[PDB]
Amino acid sequence: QVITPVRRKVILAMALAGLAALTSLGALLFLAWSLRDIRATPDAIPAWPLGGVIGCVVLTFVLRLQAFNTSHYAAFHLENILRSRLARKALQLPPGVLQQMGSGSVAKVMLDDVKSLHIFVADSTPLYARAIIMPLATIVILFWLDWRLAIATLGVLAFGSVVLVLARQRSENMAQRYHKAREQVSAAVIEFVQAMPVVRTFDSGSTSFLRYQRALEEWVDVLKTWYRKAGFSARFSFSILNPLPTLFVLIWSGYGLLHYGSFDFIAWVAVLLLGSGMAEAVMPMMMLNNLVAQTRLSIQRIYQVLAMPELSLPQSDQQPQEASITFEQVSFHYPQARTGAALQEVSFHVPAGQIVALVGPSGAGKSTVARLLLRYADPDKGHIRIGGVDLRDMQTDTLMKQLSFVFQDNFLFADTIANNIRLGAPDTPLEAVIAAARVAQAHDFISALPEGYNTRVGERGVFLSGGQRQRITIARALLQDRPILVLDEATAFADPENEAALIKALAAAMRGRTVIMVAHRLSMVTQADVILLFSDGQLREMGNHTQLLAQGGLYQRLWQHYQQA
Amino acid sequence: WRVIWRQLISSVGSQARMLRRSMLALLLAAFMQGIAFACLYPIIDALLRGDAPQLLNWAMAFSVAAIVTLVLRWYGLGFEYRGHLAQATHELRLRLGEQLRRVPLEKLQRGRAGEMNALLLGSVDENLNYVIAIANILLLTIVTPLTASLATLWIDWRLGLVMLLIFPLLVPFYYWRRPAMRRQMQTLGEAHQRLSGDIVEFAQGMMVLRTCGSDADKSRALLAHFNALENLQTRTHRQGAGATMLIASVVELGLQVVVLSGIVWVVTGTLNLAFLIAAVAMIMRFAEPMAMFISYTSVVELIASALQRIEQFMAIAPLPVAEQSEMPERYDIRFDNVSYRYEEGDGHALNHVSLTFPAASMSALVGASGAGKTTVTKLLMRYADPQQGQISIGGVDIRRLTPEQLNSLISVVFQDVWLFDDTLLANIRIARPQATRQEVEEAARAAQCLEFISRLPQGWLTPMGEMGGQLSGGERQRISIARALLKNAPVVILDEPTAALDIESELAVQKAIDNLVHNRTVIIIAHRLSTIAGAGNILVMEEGQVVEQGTHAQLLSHHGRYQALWQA
Repeated sequence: QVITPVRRKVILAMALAGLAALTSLGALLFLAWSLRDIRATPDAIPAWPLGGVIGCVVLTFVLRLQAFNTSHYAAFHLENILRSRLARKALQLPPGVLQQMGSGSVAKVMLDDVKSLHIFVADSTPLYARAIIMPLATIVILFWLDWRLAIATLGVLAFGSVVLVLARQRSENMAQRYHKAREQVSAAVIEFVQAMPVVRTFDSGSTSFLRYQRALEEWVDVLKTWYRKAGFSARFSFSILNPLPTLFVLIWSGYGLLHYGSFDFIAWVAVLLLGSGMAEAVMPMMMLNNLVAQTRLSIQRIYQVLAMPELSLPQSDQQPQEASITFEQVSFHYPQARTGAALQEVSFHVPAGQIVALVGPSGAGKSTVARLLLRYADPDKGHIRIGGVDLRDMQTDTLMKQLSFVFQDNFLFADTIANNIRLGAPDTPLEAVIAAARVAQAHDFISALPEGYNTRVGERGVFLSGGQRQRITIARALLQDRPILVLDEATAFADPENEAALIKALAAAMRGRTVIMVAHRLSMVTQADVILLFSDGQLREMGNHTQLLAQGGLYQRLWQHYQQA
Repeated sequence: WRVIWRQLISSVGSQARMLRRSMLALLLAAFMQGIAFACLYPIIDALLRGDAPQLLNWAMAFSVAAIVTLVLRWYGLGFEYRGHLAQATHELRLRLGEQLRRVPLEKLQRGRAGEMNALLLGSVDENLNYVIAIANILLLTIVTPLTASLATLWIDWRLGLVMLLIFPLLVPFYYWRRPAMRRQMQTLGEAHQRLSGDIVEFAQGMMVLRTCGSDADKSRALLAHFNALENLQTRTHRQGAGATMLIASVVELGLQVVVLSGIVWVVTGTLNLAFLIAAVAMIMRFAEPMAMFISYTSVVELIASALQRIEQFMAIAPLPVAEQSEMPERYDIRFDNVSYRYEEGDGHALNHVSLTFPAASMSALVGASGAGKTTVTKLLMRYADPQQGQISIGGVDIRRLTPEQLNSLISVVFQDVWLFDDTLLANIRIARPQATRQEVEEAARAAQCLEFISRLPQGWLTPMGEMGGQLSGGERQRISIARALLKNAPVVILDEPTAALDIESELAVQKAIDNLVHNRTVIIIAHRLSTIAGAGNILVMEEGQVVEQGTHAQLLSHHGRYQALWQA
């Protein structure tokens, strides 16, 4: 049915396992043929039918082995194609739809969904071939072998399904209600196990534990009544797939046919084998339906992940360009949280070479400018003329070249010398690298770390990272030139050494750069060229620190607030 | 085999007797099914030549064996499809909740992986459905051909040996191939785990990797790593499939070899024809539960790991208390020679410190790192016992107080967090849950939060959104101030959020703190000049070693470390 995947190899594996099931039926039929040859005449060992038995067994095993190999190769290739397409889509993903939306969801999908697709293909194509070819070929062979006892084995298979489907008159009405009770208890256990490190500093934990206990004792009364709904149906289906009802029908039709015209005995045993095969072929149908439902769920998840971002409108065409930083009539909202306007027509020129430290309301109309500079998103109304032409013609390599972001957290990898190398130039100019760490005054604590400069910090190395990740990434910004420097928030690390050493490191960082030091304190606001005020997305004043202090507007109010503490 | 069975019967609860009655019912069901196949021997022996009396005799005995087997299998799955599994996992989750209550808080507070582990048990405890699903299948697979095979040992003896040989070459050889089986799964798995590490590195720093420049080096490195994983998976899978397909077709090759041995012993020896047809029926009957059992041999790995993780977690012992006959009227927190070595990540996080916080107003401190500055506040609630030292509160050790009296004695004010966006009366009630409404209205205006209460709709019973949507850093911090103001704890640890809250709400937060500090000890760490200079007894710590005691004036005029850090 589905054409765009690896359909040639997986349809070959499905038809190959189907032919393997048909030759296993051939082996059983040749076994009944051989026992006919030995019961109609007890003689020497029969050559041709027993040779057909051992040949059909070894052909069935070889064919099923090749179907296994080809289906697992199809699953491995589809897992590789899916991981490659997810990596190439997530590489070209708009980053404001990435870190803010689904930071851990992309690794969750790119592990769990592709493992689900591998497991589904490789473990579900022989199940497909068995459960659609074995019980539709055994019925033909049984109708050929005996006109009765195929109706009887179909009767003992269908009596279970008739009583099972008739049992839905006492209906369930518990898919959506049970599922919302399951979601409710899986929320109220997560709320508890998050509330447990916090509430213990209060009273001993009684109200949160009572909320968790009374959210357990409702889900128990959902689960138990779900079991007492599904009890007869599942126990009766698990008792009807036992081979003993089929054996009971075969035996007590073997005694019921000795009276009213005897079917021959070897035709009876040829019914006895294939009827039990047809009886056991109901359970892998239920297993492949179980796998198909959750695989359809995971494929809907992979298609919403594959359809949610579209390339962030990329153009690498225009130029690198000087007269570095401006804005032009941008009024952009913050996506997926506020349907308003997180900026309101922000318009300013900045000559290249100066320091524009901007301040505003709590990062709600202040840090989104630094988010919008990197093209984490695009404005719904506006153009960002970084240089001459805006970011619609951005030349996406030069955004990596010209702009050197430094943010408030700056996640690192586990190769600490390459944590300052692998931003802009992957190589080993190690004299220049330690010189750039020397001038940025982060050389000392990395000189003190045990595994040299190449310290495996990982995620457990809290002493190896420390509060100097800003000093590492600022030294990395001093490694390459990258004229526009961007500070989302410096000095948010309030350590006393990070009070002292960050200021000289930034004084070693603002040399020849047109920085934007979005700082939360008014520390380096006094030593900056243009001080922007923001208030709920609207820019309020332009001009220098002492000019805004001399005019005595709302910057006087904010500076008087800051002079209190 | 005790080390999984005593865990599986301890990690059920008060349904141990109904689980053992259901295990007994399913074992007798599988054995009686083997006896039904033994009754299928002389039915074929009779039906070969007619014999309506012998066929009626053994067909009514087969009716008895089939009805007893199906009724006992119905009563065996009655354990799951009555409420016994519901009450079993319910009592297990309400044992694990109280184990979350009395675990020492550093064991879950220690690691992000540790909190993600303790988060998992209440939702990964759903595998007991699988542990009652595995019992029937493994019991069929081992018991039923054992009963049929020991029945053949005195019905013709030559099929008995081979049919008794097929299945212990299947499932005990499966659990003896579990070394090589977990070798196969682990040769896939460790490569999958290093790829998962590269994937989570890519997924976390995808923004830095995009805006950095190495989206051609590290990205194509990840893609070549994907191709290397695919080639490793195929190169393992070729030998894995060539070895594993015989394990799946054990019953098929066993069926055809019993066919050949029965045929040569029919034409060479006795009259074993009808018994050969019935043994051919028997082995194809044993085909299906092994075909399910190899489909469940991952779930037994998962269940054994989950039972080991539960009975490794529920062996966690609380903190020792001893001889609580104390009422600490004085609050003089004097750490003396405390040298607490934290973990393998941080070493000696304190080294023989001497701390005294006797003031009824404030006693601040500043430290070097996470070791020396905040792990002393971690020790202050006895999250971990010190490896050497003593924690006095006035005159009484802190290992003598019960955690009710201790956790009502002192109170922390957090960084920002934990309102659960419910009625704010309930949050400043879980301040101290025996509070009336008037106590909330008295202790919420003293945190300067009542204006935000009247500013929001619905009054006091209002939801704050989905995570505190109308609440802000500076407004939701005043909830955490109102909690310690309503609790009236005579010792307050105060993690001041001023570095995040300064320009927008430092006025309101400082007014709430100045309301809070009156007539109780307050221990604060911050970096603001009003908090750096004008605090009180101010401490300086370098890797858990105390220097520069006293006020800020004598340490400043001493010209040591405090003047050096203050001069910048």
